[PDB]
Amino acid sequence: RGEVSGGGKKPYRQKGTGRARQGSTRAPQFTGGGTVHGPKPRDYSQRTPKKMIAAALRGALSDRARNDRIHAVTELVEGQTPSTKSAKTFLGTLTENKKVLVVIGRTDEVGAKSVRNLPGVHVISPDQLNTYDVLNADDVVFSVEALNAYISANSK
Amino acid sequence: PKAKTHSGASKRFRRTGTGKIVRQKANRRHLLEHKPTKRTRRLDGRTTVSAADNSRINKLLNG
Amino acid sequence: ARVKRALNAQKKRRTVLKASKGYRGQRSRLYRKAKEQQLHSLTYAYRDRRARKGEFRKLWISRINAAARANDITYNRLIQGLKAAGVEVDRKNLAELAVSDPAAFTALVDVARAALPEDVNAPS
RNA sequence: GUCAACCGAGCGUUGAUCCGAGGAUGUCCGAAUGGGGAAACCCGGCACGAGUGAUGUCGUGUCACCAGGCGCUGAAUAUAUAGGCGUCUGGGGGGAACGCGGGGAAGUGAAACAUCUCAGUACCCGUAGGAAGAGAAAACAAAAUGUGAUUCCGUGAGUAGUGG
RNA sequence: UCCGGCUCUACCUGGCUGGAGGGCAGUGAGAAAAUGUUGUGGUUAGCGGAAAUGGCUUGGGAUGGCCUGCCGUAGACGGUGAGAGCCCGGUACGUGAAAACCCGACGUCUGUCUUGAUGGUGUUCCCGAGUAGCAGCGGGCCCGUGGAAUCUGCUGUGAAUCUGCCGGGACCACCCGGUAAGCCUGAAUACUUCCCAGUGACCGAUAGCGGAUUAGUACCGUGAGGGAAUGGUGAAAAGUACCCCGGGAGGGGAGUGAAAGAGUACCUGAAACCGUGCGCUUACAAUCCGUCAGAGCCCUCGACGUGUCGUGGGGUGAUGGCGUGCCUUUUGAAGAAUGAGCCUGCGAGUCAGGGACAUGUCGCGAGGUUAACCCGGGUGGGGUAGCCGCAGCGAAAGCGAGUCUGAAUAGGGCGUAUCCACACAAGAGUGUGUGGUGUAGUGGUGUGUUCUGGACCCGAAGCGGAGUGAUCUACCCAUGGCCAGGGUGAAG
RNA sequence: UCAAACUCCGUGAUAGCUGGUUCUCCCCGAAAUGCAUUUAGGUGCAGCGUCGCAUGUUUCUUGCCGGAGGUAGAGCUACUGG
RNA sequence: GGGGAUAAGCUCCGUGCGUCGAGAGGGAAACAGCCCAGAUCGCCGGCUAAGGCCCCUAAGCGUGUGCUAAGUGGAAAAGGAU
RNA sequence: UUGUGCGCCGAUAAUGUAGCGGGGCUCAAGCACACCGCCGAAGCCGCGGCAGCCAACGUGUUGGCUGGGUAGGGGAGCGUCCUGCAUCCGGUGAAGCCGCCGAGUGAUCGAGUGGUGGAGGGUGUGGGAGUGAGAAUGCAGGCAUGAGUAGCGAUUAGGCAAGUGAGAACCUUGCCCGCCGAAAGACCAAGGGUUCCUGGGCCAGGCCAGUCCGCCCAGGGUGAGUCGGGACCUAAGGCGAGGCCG
RNA sequence: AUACACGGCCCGUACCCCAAACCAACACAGGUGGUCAGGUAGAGAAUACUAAGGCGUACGAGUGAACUAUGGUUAAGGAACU
RNA sequence: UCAACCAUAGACUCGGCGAAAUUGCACUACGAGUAAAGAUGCUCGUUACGCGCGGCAGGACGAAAAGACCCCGGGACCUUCA
RNA sequence: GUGUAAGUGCACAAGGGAGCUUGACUGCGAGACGGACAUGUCGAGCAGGGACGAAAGUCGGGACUAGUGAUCCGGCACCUCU
Repeated sequence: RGEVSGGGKKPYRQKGTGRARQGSTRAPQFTGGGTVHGPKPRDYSQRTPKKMIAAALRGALSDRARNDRIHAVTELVEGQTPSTKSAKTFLGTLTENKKVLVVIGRTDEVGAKSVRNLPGVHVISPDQLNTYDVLNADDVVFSVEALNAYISANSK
Repeated sequence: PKAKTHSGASKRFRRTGTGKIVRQKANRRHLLEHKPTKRTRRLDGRTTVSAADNSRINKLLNG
Repeated sequence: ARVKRALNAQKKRRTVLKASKGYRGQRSRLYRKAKEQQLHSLTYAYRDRRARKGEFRKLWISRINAAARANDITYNRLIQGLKAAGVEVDRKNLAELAVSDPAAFTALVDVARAALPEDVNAPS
């Protein structure tokens, strides 16, 4: 009611008229009038702790490992020339399920650029490893560099 | 923003170890010319707050 | 996020106004007028469900009593007699007898005549 | 071009229509600025040029105000000055918020109310900048052998305290 | 470093005034102008860009279903006659600038120190004046004149230069720190009229910007100023040629079209509302308009039999009984107390915040958790400054499982998680000393109440600030005009 | 329109005040009293309600025993007064 | 029990007294507070309370003994009366 | 003369009997005392379904008690929209709407089928809400009752023939008639802005109709040495170089 | 002084103008300043009839209702009404 | 007193255009009474054929205006040795 | 008669009278009343240091209940607190 256009004049008398009492032409009960308890621009983040988060991730990787869905791999490609047909054939060798996660580091850009365009795949760097992206999948393909980094980063 | 505190309730109300609320007592300052000493003596010390006003005083002290 | 309200109202409007086909005027077209009458209506139905028992029982009794009085006995003493005689037939069925088969009813009348006390106004 | 068709007449491989950067033209009002004016319309001066048998007319430019610098004169009046005349450079107004300096309320809360609060907010003024302002200790601190321009963020802290 | 001349002057020195190699720096805040090279450095147009007329069926149209292939540093998005990675536009990716503009890069050009410095040694001189300080009224600092420093505004008065002066919350002495009253200073920070590219658990024509439609328009007001309403044919207009009625509108055939229950009043096309037909019922009757029983007639399903009851169902419903609208507010309303003409759509406990208290749930557990920020295409990692707990009593010093008062172990107050087991004393209500059992808080989130903010919604009269208005009406000014006709008969 | 115009803004002013506040079922279920009150139509605390935990019949009812009262009634040369 | 006129559908207090409020149904001619009774929903089942049994209105112009002559019943005083 | 049970007079208000609820009743259908039966409520019982508290037992069965309810406290749920995730239907016709037949203890439901219609929807689990309207002398649009009623805008007054025209009380012409005549006539200023003329037109407008119109469309049309103003001047008053005050 | 030949600028000119074209929300019984001012009667721009000139103005045709409005006359009496 | 008659504009009838405020409903009687203490809507009785038209104006506590007198709360403006 | 209103009590005296005299104290206070809350009332008993009395024992004002006013802000004396 306080941001709309106009309304800042009592449109007519208080008495004598016959009709109801009104104080602005932009109040909620009018047609053009102010939203009352509306949406507002707000934040939705909430502060979940580090220990709960990491407990989630470890438990998730355990849920996949026990069921034998964590595969490793050195690489997805031959030297320095992306070709998605290669990676797709290799994932056909290694997997038949719809969806899958891939964990490739930053420097190994060719595997990312290769497997990016596939329908199911959803690639990730292990520095931003999370939980939604794990659980949405069915199989998980780590690089060996990635495993080593993850493990010697957490374990100390 | 934060919840601001009540000056009077902070200056005339404290809390002990186990969470009790404590106050002092009345009719002690002036007109002692005629008040017998026993009456002057049960008014010393501190006293635990009543039950009925504990809640009100919590709400004043904390926020 | 904004949720137009149309469907969520139309539902009950349809319900009520289906349930008021027979009413006469603004009770048969308009939701704010048929709702009220539905309140009154369901209530009066409830009350009549509790009371049609007494209605029918009244009816049955009038029939029984007129039948008996044409056979020259009163209702009250008839029921005294059947109570004494341990006869079990209820009033719905005594009335059905009165309508269909007065002979059997006259036989029951005679049973009660037999089984009543001698001196009905005695101090016993 | 288009709402927006219709008709007519055309152009285009010799590169059109279209897009981008720079230029040119740029009526009249508008700070508006030759004078004036009811905004967009009335009257002129000066130099040149075009034009008529001469006048009228037409075109191109330029002419306001103040501040400063330079140049000529130095009124009452003696020094000499204000002032006057010419030239040169600036400023003039608009803007959505953001800033700094100044001014500066009231309804409200206090279940009344004046001190207080609302708020040094709204609003008004003067000036800016792409950011501003502040800024190099006549500072903090506490005997710890300490810190070392300023500003903005987190905490200290809704605390020490202040307060009809 | 060499010399040219200069220290008034020729001569020994000390000190200047010039040029020269050089160095330093430069468009810096620290002086300032232009110069020309100049970088696939950036912006201002764009461009290429992989792979299916694939087969059967449906359908008006296949971009659908099913079955066959392919591309992929490109399955983001959109459109194309119905959901299109392989049709189109374009994306991933790589390309591209004659000219102008911006970054530095340079060489010009400009200065600038170079004639120099490190240290010694005993005393005079200088170290920013109407100021600092003090008094009187005042502002703002956590600080409302209070004991009230520091910072300051106006008046009045008014000092010194280093054993000087200002501060360390009145003040004084000691120590400490610092050297006012002259000036400039980037980066971190705040903001978006405009521009460019995108995202959305944002709206989707009574919503969303007031404005999807001529929108600050029409209309209102003298004026400042207010301030609206109206989106959709279909795949493409193929927009009904032709005939008939009619003055024409409008319509019926014939046609287009997949459909004219798509005709430029057009997607769908509700209710209120307006009518046409078919069945029942209604003109001797007193009706919050219904409900329970129910005659009679009409429709229907089914078992049968020439029409016929039924574990039926539905529409009307003579007649009988019962029966005082809905909400709000009221001790109490059918109420002759308020509100509502009806429909449709719109319209009121919400959000923030490590806020507070209580309670569920989850992680950790005598520990728990991070803030800003940094790195991160993302929701992730780090970050110990902080906060809450772990010992309290007391006004305070202070002491410490005890402490405070008090002369006092003499009683009491507060505290020592709680219970458990044995003792001694009393039963003035139980206490005191041991032993073991061993203490649970915190951070996310959900719910409820709550604090600060417009805080569930609508509603005043009226306060203040800045402006608009004397074309109506009040008065005044400047300047013009109007008052037929007939009577009375003052001064002179 | 004048016992102090109009417009925009502060401003969504404020009202111990009036009105209004939308889907369902299940369980329990009041009060209209006290003290205070710039207060009497409002509010604070106590009262009566529910929810959760704790304490387990402590509540209530009937019988029997123990206790103070100065009411109805009656009385008065048993006091004060008629 | 007070105030009032020992008037008010008046006003003010008490009360392990009640009901209404927040409570329907039956009876009271109609009638929030009176009497009965405290509604889980259904049944074309039965017994009862308060109240009532000539017809309207389901149930008895019931039995026995006496009174009433006034339509009392189906308002009423001081007082009057073979 | 006492005490009693029924009785009499006193008795007496205004819309209409009207102080049994009515008819009517003493051939009590009236009062009292005893007696017999009966009717009567949503009470109690009887046959069934649901639910809450407790208890007993067994892998959710039974039983006893209980279940009016406003302010209000607590508990458990339907529905709508957008979404994360998994799957299903859909131009061989989704939604939406009108329905019929049916269901659920209720909010409500139909993956049950027909008509219309033409492109998105459902399901289970979680997440988040502009999350449910019948009332605010509530807002916006549409439509009713009043109602086919009141009015149709002065106190001047219209008429007949002919005319074109689809259509004439009103439009054009003819002859009558009547009205104003210091105005209801002729000319300017302010003000408005094409309203003027011609041609065509009548779905809107005119308070009826209309071939008509200040209505609609197109086209046309306003000519100044001497008229009213400017280039000529000044009053009230305004602006105001410099200027003074602030 | 005479004759001849030349120039002589800008704006408004339509149209309504006591009004169906302005102000009045309407094609509104209202308001709007200025100018000539026919005749006969008459003191006269009053007032009655009329020429010039212009309109018949924008819902009508009927009809002995009550009743309301503006008009008219009234027996006898004359403010008794109020 | 004491009212009567006449004519025009309406009102009535016909043709055309065609609103309004108000409205919970509806096939909307009267009486005696009961009730939030003045009943179309309830009880008990009495009366009434359905539908319209002109007309009156007793009621519908009729329509209009969130009372203007009173009281409370908030404001306003005015006064004065507050 | 009881200092002062009234009541409850007082002859066992709390009434009247005489001698000493300052407990008209300090530091505390079990348990209780009454209790919205703040207020309010009594309180045996312990310690120092005293009065009276021969001692026991009584004395923390008055026969009891009324005789006064919260909080804030300041003032005076003392303190081995800052």
